Amino acid sequence: NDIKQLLWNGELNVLVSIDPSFLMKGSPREIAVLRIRVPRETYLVNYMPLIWNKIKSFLSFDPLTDSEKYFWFEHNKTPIPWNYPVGVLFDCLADVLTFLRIHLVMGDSLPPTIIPIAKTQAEKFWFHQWKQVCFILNGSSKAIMSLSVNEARKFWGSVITRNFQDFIEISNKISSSRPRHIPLIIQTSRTSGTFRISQPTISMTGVNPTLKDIEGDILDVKEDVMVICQGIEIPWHMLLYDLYSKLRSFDGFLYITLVPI
Amino acid sequence: DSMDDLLIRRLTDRNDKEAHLNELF
Amino acid sequence: IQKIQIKFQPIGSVCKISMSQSFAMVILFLKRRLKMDHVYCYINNSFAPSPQQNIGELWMQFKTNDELIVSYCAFG
Repeated sequence: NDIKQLLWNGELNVLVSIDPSFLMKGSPREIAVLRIRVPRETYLVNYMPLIWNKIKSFLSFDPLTDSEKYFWFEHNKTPIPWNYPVGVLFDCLADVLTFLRIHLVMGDSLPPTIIPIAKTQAEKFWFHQWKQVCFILNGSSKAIMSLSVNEARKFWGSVITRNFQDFIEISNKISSSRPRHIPLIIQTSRTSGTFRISQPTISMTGVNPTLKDIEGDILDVKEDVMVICQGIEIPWHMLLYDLYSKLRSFDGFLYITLVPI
Repeated sequence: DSMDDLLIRRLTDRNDKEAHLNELF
Repeated sequence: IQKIQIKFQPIGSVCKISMSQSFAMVILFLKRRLKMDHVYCYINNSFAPSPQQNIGELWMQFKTNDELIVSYCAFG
């Protein structure tokens, strides 16, 4: 379990900047800026509690009943979806310092296609990702619907408590040595250029394609490039099945990010 | 066997490059 | 615009939608017919797709005989 262990350890430096609208005129500097170590395999929203705890004593409003506003993360004045692994959002945007800069924002109009944060069950969404992944792999979602309620719960809990053993045990109960399809998502940079993303249908029954073999579906996302998966370069002669079974994210999907060579 | 070694090595670098200056965070 | 067949299967009716649209739009399309909000959609009654997923793509992936079966109700 060497590779996966390395993926579970993936961690980024995150600079969280709290908009002034959240705080009271005069509050100190330290409250407005959080510095944290966030895993690649998790959701930003899983660290919101940590942000509330640090800025609650300076809120410029009563969060219990004052009014209804929406909260969401932003990168360079651009809404960021929290429903993607942190590592995936990173690859998507990327002495030399490597860090992710996030800005907390509030508003009345919730940005289009953005799911609100603090009406947002991260655990439910996540569980469904794995449901979908199970169906794509087996043609049915029975393997995950067979987990006891406890396992499903121990499963999400491993992400929060960061328990590798539990995650590996449950996530394993959802895999195939002979998948019908590959749960694959392809994206481009949100930073430079235009942004596109796709979920091509890639049958596996009786085949063993390499990225090259399916470059047709890969290059389609944006109509020589480099294939980035889990923050690293991937050889085009690599087997799709091995790449999936080894580098898939904590939500069950394999993500490929294309970057200009 | 060998592709795994390349995977294991690139990720190991990744973690280290991404952990650099983690003292500031 | 290639349009494909969606099958709205109540749990507890066949319409053509453009492949270019998102699942969120399909949900909204349904809510506008039922005039509700307490409506959850699931492909083949197994999982709820992310609202941002492309219907055309969901279709190519999970279509049952040309029809993309979308179940709906008011855990899984």
